[PDB]
Order: sequence, then C-alpha cells, then structure tokens
Amino acid sequence: DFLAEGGGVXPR
Amino acid sequence: IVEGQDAEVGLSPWQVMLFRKSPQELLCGASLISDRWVLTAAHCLLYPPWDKNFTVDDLLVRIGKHSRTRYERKVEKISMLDKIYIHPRYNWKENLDRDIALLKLKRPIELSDYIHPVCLPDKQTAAKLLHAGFKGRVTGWGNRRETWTT
Amino acid sequence: TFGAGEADCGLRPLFEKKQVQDQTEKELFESYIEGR
Amino acid sequence: SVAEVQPSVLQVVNLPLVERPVCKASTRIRITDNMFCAGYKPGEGKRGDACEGDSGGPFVMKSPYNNRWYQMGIVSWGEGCDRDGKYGFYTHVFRLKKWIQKVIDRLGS
Repeated sequence: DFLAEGGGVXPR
Repeated sequence: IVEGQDAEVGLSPWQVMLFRKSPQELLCGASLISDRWVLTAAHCLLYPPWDKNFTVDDLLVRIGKHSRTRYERKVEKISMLDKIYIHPRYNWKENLDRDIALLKLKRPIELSDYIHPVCLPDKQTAAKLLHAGFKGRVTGWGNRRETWTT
Repeated sequence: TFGAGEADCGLRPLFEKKQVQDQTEKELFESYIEGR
Repeated sequence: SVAEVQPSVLQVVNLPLVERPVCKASTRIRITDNMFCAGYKPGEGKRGDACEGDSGGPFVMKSPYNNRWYQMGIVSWGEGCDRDGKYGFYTHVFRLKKWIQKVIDRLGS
C-alpha cells in the first residue's frame, strides 16, 4: 500500500 | 517545481500540457516524443485511490506553451487524443511500478520553433549517461512548494 | 534506437540548431567529464 | 493571472542522479528497477525538486557525445517536495522502452 507508507503521486 | 527558475522560451519544445475539457484545469505534464505520440505517467489518467479514470474525451493536450495560465495565440497548439495506452503491469496500489502511458493524437501535430520531439534513450546512451552524480533536467507548471496552501 | 530515432529529435530549433546554449545547460555539462 | 506557489511560467531545475542504494534507503516503499530517484543529498546545500502538478513531465539529459536531449525519466512520485533526505522518483524510460516500441510499432516491438 503506497498510500500507507506516505508515498505521494505528483495536482491536488 | 521547487527551487527552479523561469524557463527561457522554447527551452523545452517537447513540453506538453495535459489539460481537462470539463471542468477546465491543468492535469499533468507530458512529453512529445514525435508528432503523434505523447508520453506521460499512468497515474495522470488512472489512479483509483483518488477516483481518477480519465478517458479520451476528457483530455486536451496543449503543446508549445510557456505560460501556465493564458492562451498563447501564435505558438500554442491544442489537440485531442485518438487513443490512450496504460502499461498493462502498472501498479498503483503497492509502489507505482510501470508508471507509464502513451497518448496518441487525433492527427500529427506540426512542429515549430516551439514544438519539437525529444529523443528516447538507446542502450549506449543509457549506459553512458545514467550515472549517479550526473545531472538531468526537470520542467513543469507544478507547485513551487509543499502544500498547506493552494 | 541508436542515438536518434527521428534524426531531428532532441535538437532544439532555438538552441542546438542555432548553435545557441541555454542559461543553465552548463550545469549539466559540468557534472559530466567522465566522473561516473 | 497567477499567484505564488503555482508558477506563472514554465519552471526548470537541473537535478543530480542518485545511486540506487541511497534511493532505497531513503524510503519504506518497494522501489523497483523501473524507477530511479534524483535530487541533492542533505550534505549538498543545493535544493530543488519536482512537486505536485509536475507529474508526467520529462526528466531529460543532454548528451555530451552527440548534442541531443534524451528523455530519461517521467515525473512519477515522492514523499512531499524537497524534504532533506528524500528523493523524487521517476519512471525508468529506458527500461520500459521495449513496451513503448511494441505499442507505437503496432503491438509489436
């Protein structure tokens, strides 16, 4: 889980 | 981009702007790798975690741009997409592996002083250029700082 | 594959084609030599 | 029209390639050969990183042999923007190149 480890896809 | 500077005009003729028809907004960056093919990240189009699944009729591609905001009359070429190709082994859940997608334009764009395709590496160049320590160049209309703001 | 796919690619009309260098292109060259 | 944070005109930044071990040690994520990281180390004083909105954009290198610009990566991800000890990640174009060939050359290459 990318999101769980703080990973961040690049506009919010 | 953080700690960058304003680009000279025509600096990155391969710079493409992925934009949404409705509502209108900057979606991502991309690169023209020929007059008909555009390269970008698979997550720019498909990212279920954020409920993102853009199809061909949601996006426009704006080539030849410098300014993020205004419509640049003489230089800018807006285009539509014929096809969309997301890498079949793209992994958005675990690690964002194979984060690559190709955008096929309705019809070939017309190159200019402001619109020119970049080269894709080849074995020899990859081997010679890809070394820790060696610098590369990034360009974009992204945010200047981490967000707690707009 | 080998170098140029388009033969014209990566050669910017306003720079490499006009023998003009951009402001920070030097930063890239400098990190080069054969240092890695 | 424009403000501060979102730039008015295209931005540029030259970043150094970071060695694979350092990239791996920098994150808890399962990095892959299909991606590389770049950016200055904390012991370097120089700052600079890609940030939200720069996604999909190119990471290019100018060849000192022939003078062509090659696209080496695609702005993929990172953990915030420009935090010391952190590095921006980029898709590995040369490694995914065979797939690029196959689809452009009509599902065969």
